[PDB]
This record gives sequence, C-alpha cells and structure tokens, in this order.
Amino acid sequence: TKPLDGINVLDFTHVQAGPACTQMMGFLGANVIKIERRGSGDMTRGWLQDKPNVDSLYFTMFNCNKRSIELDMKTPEGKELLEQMIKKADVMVENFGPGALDRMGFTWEYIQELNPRVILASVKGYAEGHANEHLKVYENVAQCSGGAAATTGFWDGPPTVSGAALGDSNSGMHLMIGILAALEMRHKTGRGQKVAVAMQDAVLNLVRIKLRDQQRLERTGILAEYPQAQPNFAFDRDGNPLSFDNITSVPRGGNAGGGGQPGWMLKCKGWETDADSYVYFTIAANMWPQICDMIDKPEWKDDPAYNTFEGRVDKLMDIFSFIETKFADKDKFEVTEWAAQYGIPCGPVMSMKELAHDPSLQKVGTVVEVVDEIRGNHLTVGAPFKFSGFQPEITRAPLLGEHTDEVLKELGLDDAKIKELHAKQVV
Amino acid sequence: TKPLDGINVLDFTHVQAGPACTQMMGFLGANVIKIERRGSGDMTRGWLQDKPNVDSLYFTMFNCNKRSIELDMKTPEGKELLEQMIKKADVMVENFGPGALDRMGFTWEYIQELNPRVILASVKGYAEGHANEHLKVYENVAQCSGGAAATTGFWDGPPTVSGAALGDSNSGMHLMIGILAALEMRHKTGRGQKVAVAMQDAVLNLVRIKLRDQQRLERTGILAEYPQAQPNFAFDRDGNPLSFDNITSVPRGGNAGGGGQPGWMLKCKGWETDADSYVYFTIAANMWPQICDMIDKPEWKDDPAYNTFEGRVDKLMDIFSFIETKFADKDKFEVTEWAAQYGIPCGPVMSMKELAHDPSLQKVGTVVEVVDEIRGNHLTVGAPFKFSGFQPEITRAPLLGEHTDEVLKELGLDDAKIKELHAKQVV
Ligand SMILES: CC(C)(COP(=O)(O)OP(=O)(O)OC[C@H]1O[C@@H](n2cnc3c(N)ncnc32)[C@H](O)[C@@H]1OP(=O)(O)O)[C@@H](O)C(=O)NCCC(=O)NCCS
Ligand SMILES: CC(C)(COP(=O)(O)OP(=O)(O)OC[C@H]1O[C@@H](n2cnc3c(N)ncnc32)[C@H](O)[C@@H]1OP(=O)(O)O)[C@@H](O)C(=O)NCCC(=O)NCCS
Repeated sequence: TKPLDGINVLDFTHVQAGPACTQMMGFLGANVIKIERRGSGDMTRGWLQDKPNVDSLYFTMFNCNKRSIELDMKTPEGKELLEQMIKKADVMVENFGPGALDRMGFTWEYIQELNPRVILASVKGYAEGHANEHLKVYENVAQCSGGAAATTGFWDGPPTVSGAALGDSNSGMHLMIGILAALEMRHKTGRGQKVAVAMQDAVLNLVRIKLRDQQRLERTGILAEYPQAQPNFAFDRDGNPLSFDNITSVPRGGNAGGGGQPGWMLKCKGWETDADSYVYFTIAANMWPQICDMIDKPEWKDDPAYNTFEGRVDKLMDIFSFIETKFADKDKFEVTEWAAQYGIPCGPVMSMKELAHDPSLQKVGTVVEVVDEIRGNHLTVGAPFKFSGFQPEITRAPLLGEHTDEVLKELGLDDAKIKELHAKQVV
Repeated sequence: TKPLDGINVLDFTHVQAGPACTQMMGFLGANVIKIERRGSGDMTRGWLQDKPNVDSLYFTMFNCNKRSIELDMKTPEGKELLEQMIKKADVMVENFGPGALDRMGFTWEYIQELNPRVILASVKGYAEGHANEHLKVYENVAQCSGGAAATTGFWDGPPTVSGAALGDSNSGMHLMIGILAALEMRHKTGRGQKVAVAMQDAVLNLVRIKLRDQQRLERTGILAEYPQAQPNFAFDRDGNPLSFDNITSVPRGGNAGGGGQPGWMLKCKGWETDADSYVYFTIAANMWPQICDMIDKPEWKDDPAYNTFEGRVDKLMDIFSFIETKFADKDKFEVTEWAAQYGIPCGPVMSMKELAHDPSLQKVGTVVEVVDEIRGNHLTVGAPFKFSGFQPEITRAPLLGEHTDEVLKELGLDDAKIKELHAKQVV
C-alpha cells in the first residue's frame, strides 16, 4: 500500500531541512514522532504567524503527518525515555548542530549499541571533514556556499538568492534519498547506518551544471551560450564591457538557459503592471525554422548568420529583443498557446497566486487542501512523486505535545507512571 | 556495502533530469545500462563540447557509472530487445516527451505484462492529468511554471531563473526518492509500480515557503519580512514607494531571507572587479546582541525599537546599508571570520572557481576527480549523502555504444546474431 508503512521515525528536527524530510517520509506512510522542546517546541510554530498563538503556516506546511511530544533532553529521565524510543525506531533524523546530539550523550556508537538496526540521518551545514565542519547554517548562507548565489542573477548585479529552498527543503529531499538508501542496504545486512547530508553539498549537486561551465571556461575561455558571449551586450554598473576575455569564474547570466537550450525571459502585455507577465522563450537549435515562421522571418531560415547556434552567438540577445516585440499585445497564456502551435518550448511565469488556486495542481494532488478543524484548512504542497498504486493521505500538523500521553502509553508505561513525568516536567 | 548493488536499471533518459537520477543510482551501486540513439546517442554528447569529437562535459558529468548501448527503437528487432531487457530490469527510467514511450508500444500496461516486478519511473514537464500534460519542457520553463521565477530576483526587475538546476537535477533527485520508495513497496507487494515526477511539481516542492507566503498575504495583506514592507524603501518604475497595497501575489524580494531569518547580500573589498566578493549577513533574533557587539553598537541592545523583529521591520534595510560599510575593506573570508567569532550566521559567496578547486570538498568526496583515460580527467560532483559504511566509486562516462556487444551477450545472444543486429542497423 504505502512505501513506508511500519517505518517508525524519531524526528528531532526543526525549521525546514529536517522537517521537510520527515514530512515527506510521513506522506509515504511512515510513522513520524516529532520530539519537541517542552513549552517552546519547533521554533517554526511562532514564526511569522498569520494569527496570534496559532501555529504559523511555516510550521503546518512542514509538519503534517506527524505526532508531537514534549521532552526535555537535558534531563536524565529525558535521556532514558529516548532509549525506550530509539529501541522502537527504524530511523532517527536531526539537524541541531555539528555535535549537539553528541553532547547530549547519544553518539552514533551508543545508538548502534541500543538498536543495531536503527539508521541515523542528519543534515549539516558542511560535510564532516570540512573546514567549516562547525558552523550553524541557514537557507541563504547555504545557497552562497554552494555556488547558487554566485551564478544566479545579473552580471551587473549582486549574487542573488533563489526563492526556492535550495539549502533547506533541497537538503531535506537529499537526506530522504540517503535514508531510503540506508533502508535498502539494511535489507541486505540487517544493520543500520549513519547517513548525512551537508546543505552546501545538496546545493552543489543542483549546481552541477555550473561546475560543467567552470571547466568549459577554464579549458576554452568562453561560454558561448551566455549573454556575455555576444560582443558589446553586457556591461557592469560603470559601463565597462563584459566579455569572456576577462571572465575566469562562471558569471551570472541573467535569464539564460542554464542546462536547457538557449532561452530568455520575455515581457508580455502588461509587464509594467503585472510583475509576472512574462514567458520563458527557448530557442532550441532543432527549431529555428519554426521560430522563423512564428515571427514572420523567412529570410532568416537560410541565412548562415541566423540558422545555427554558432551563428547566433553574436546576436542572440538582439533576436530575443525582436521576438519579445511580437508579444507586446498578448498575455502570458496567449503567447504560450501561440508558441505551442509551433511546438516551441515556451511557458508563462506562474505567480504564487495563480499556483495556489490552479485547478490542475489540485486535481493531481500537488497543491493539497489540508483539513485542519483546529487552525482552519490551509493549502500545502503534496507529494511530487505520483504512484500507480499509492495515494498520499495528508493530515493536519500536531499541536505542541498533542500526543505526548498517547505516545508514552504506546511505549508501555501507564497512567500513574506518566503523571509523574508531567509533574517532574520531563514531559 | 552499496545500497543498490544488484539493482538493474534500464536507462532511456537523456539530457539532465533523468540522467542525474540514474547516475546517482549508479553512484550507489546500481547496474545502469544507458540505451541511446544510434550514431548520435544522448544529445548531451555533442552539446557545447570543449574539444571536437569528444563527449562534452555536459555528458560526462551526468553519465558516470553507466554502460552504453545503441538501439533503433523504431525497429521491430529493437523492440524485441527492449522487451527482453525489461525482463532483466528492476526499474526502467525514462524522460522522453509526453507519450513518446507509449507510441513505441511500451505503455505501463504492456510493461507490467512483460515483467510484473519492474518499476517504471519517469520525469515529465507536467503531472499526468494537468492541463499542460503534453508539453515539452526544458529547465527554466519548469522554473517558471513552478513559481520559482516569479519569486526570485528583484521587485524592480524581471522574474529570474536560478543558476541551480531547480527543474532538471532537482526533478532527477525527486525521481530517485520515488524509485527507492517503489523498491521499498515491492519488497512487500512483490510487484513494481509506475512512478512519475513532474518538473513543475519538483520545483513547487522547493517553493513550499512561497505558498506559505501567498496564503499569509491573502489572509493578512502583508509580509512583514519582505523589503516592500519597510516604509518606502523599494520603488517601482516611476520614482515612488512600494508596499503591500495592491500586492496580491508573493513578490520578488531581492536578497531577503525567505526560509530563514532576515538578511541581505553585502559587498566586500573588490566587489567592483570580483563579481563574487560578497557575504550574506543574517540578522537573527537570538543573537541580535552579538551583532551589536561586532558592529560595535550597544545603543540597540537597549533600544526596543531595535532589539526585536517587530521593532526593526521598519529600518531593516538601513542597518544592512550600515553594516556593509564595515566590510568595505575586507574580503569575503576576512568578513566571515571577523563575524564567526560571535557565532554569527555569516557566509561568503563561493564562486565556481573556488568550489571547483577547494581542497576540502575534494577530501570529503563532494567534488570528485574522475579518472578518464580516454578523454582526460574532469571534475564532477559526487554523492551529496555520506554513509558510515559505504563510499561510492565514481567511474568514467561510457563511449557511445561502448558496451553494446558486452550487453547483447549478457542477454544470451550469440557471437554471430549480434553481427546481424549491427548489419540490420538496430544496434
Ligand atoms: C537553527 C540552527 C541553524 C541554529 O540553531 P540554534 O538556534 O543555534 O539551535 P541548536 O539546534 O543548535 O540548539 C541549541 C542547543 O539546544 C539543544 N536542544 C535542542 N532541542 C532540545 C531539547 N528538546 N531539550 C534540550 N536541549 C535541546 C541543542 O542540542 C543544542 O545544544 P548544545 O548547545 O549543547 O549544542 C541549527 O539548528 C543548525 O546549525 N542546524 C543545522 C542547520 C540546518 O539544517 N539548516 C537548514 C534549516 S531548515
Ligand atoms: C528534450 C525534450 C524537452 C524535447 O525533446 P525532443 O527533442 O523533442 O525529443 P523527444 O524525447 O521528445 O523524442 C522525439 C521522438 O524521438 C523518439 N526517440 C527517442 N529515442 C529514440 C531511439 N533511441 N530510437 C528511436 N526513436 C527514439 C522519441 O520516442 C520521440 O518519438 P515520438 O515523436 O513518437 O514521440 C523532451 O525529452 C521532453 O519534453 N522531455 C521531458 C523533459 C525533461 O525531463 N526535461 C528536463 C531535461 S533534463
């Protein structure tokens, strides 16, 4: 039925990286128990709340399909409770810090000794053995360390962070691959393992394409598909011309194609008003003829100066400039449709508002409405992977310690035993 | 031990999304066989080559740990081999445009019949059932459809694509999650499933925080941590203030924090000539004091209009402007160290040049030196996940059809018959 039914997960994570990971596992049928700080809880609960004292959307959108229990781990009894839980867990996940978990006394060594089958998964800022093996890291810093910032934005501008969670959720998804990889291994050894993912590494993996460019640039001195390859097109804030004669590290290429064919972000009707009135237009080599037909430029079909990638290198930006001219009186969708008739890869820039109420995404289960009778329903992103014989069942995020009792019981303890922990405040 | 040792992968993928997925599976021990078009193969082979007649870096960096076989699938004998091969595979991965595999006659249905244990995994532009179900999609088109573009960049600029491969490799890694999940299911039902990942959904999943903001905006009409929230700081076309008045869709916030505490991208010594001479300075709350200690500024710690998130969302950009002045005569690293003391979340913008040759990343195996005796060594990104009892062994990319015979024999074909497939031009 569900990929991870019967997999018990001890979630010590907070914020985004770890939470995203365990939430996805939970979507695949895993039993996720989130161990939070007594009284405070995951710091995302009171982060940018849309309504006072109600768990914020930051928390609910990253902690669905999870149960919560409040436990003070800097406590002797708190550390014992873990042992009862670690012995029942299939996998433990945590962020905290380089050695936050270690200082609590639960080291990889002690854990294996407690449960030879358990898997320990962690998200770090930098890989163990890295000069910055100690630093605390947040989203944007990871983007900077991984090469995404340096290669995102414009040549006449500063390194730009991406709206997408390249360092956080991306790290989470990568950690998921590690955990599942561990699970597949265990089937062959009946022995658990420790898996770790550094945010810098998760970012570098998505920036693979740029490491390709750095080498091409070192070997040839030029990146022909970049705007800077066009003579006198790009300039710095002081008007100095930018060419590859002086570029030694992969530059920002604005809205150039990256790993796709050459492309550019083109304005559409109303761009002055609607910040998202644009389409991404691609000029694939195998499709020049079609482009020429669409823009009424038959003379360009046979012109050696226009019919090959190499020939377009010195005028590509002028061509996009002209193409853009044909979209002046059309909206994103009209342009997207018009291009579709020609089979040209063209897509509109979708605004969050549009994405949130899009029929398609809700129909396929990517944008899901979570039934939350306590905080009120809210939208969330479902499972990006669709299966032929499995449908995720997404349920609301837990209230702080909502299942502390429910859990302590499942362990075996009883009413009286529990009550003591509540008093001593170990729970 | 190798997580996927013994897993046979029938790889029909090309370009980036699918290849990234199979290459990583191979990095984890999987036996990957790449089926390519005859004479030409994966279009990445001759895509921006650095040396004529030599597989490009685009191809080698996404196809290590794989064997290559050529096959004309629009051939009767070609289709017999695939069927024969699907019988020996655990999972088949594909990323040809919508319905391409079906037209070849290999739909999910027929595939299940040929082998009940085989998992069919694929990447597409949009989810099955989506209004844009049948559109061909490249990297940035998916970044636009998934909402990353609309939320990346600046308010006074256009939608901006990320240098990171939000659409391709990101979908590839998500497809890997789906495949491992399907393998965990088969370990129980004893049968394979069909798994798919839409690039739009892969992107949406990393843009989760923006779906958070869109709801926050609808419910409250404002985003306090966004640049537009500050009293006339950002301006539109005409010289006039911006605010969440008339802003109904999550806007672009330049270099704001996003999934973490506030912050900005600050210039450092030489930023005029060094495009990557910047650091990212995060102003968290639980250390506002320390910040005041470095920025030698104690008048804030005791100024309510300064020591709180709410008591600062009106002059955020003013502090940043300030702090940047203190970085004026220092380099990324100097600024990072001078800050690291106060355990502050400050990080340098790493350039591709620095990352490609960072000794640290190569020690931990994140950036790996691939021994390629045929083409010459090249760098690549290794496995982002580190395992306590497993180290990947990265092998060079295959030449077109380099392993055709070797594989046609693993099936059972004889020395002569193979010579016929070559003659008939199916191989
Ligand atoms: C959030 C972060 C970036 C900085 O965090 P922070 O505010 O310093 O909080 P920490 O997690 O480091 O915890 C501080 C201390 O409280 C402790 N603590 C956490 N939960 C606790 C609990 N329930 N009971 C008792 N102590 C607890 C930690 O173990 C740590 O102890 P230590 O000082 O002995 O190391 C940090 O978690 C980190 O560097 N995490 C990895 C980052 C990551 O994954 N970032 C992507 C975020 S989505
Ligand atoms: C590259 C892409 C974007 C546009 O591709 P394209 O140049 O049109 O090529 P296609 O993959 O669609 O293939 C064209 C045809 O050749 C066929 N073909 C592919 N390999 C073949 C082979 N070895 N032998 C015979 N025919 C073959 C395809 O099956 C298809 O047939 P059809 O016209 O009957 O549908 C397309 O693959 C696509 O939309 N892919 C999903 C996109 C994706 O994952 N993008 C992220 C990129 S990393």
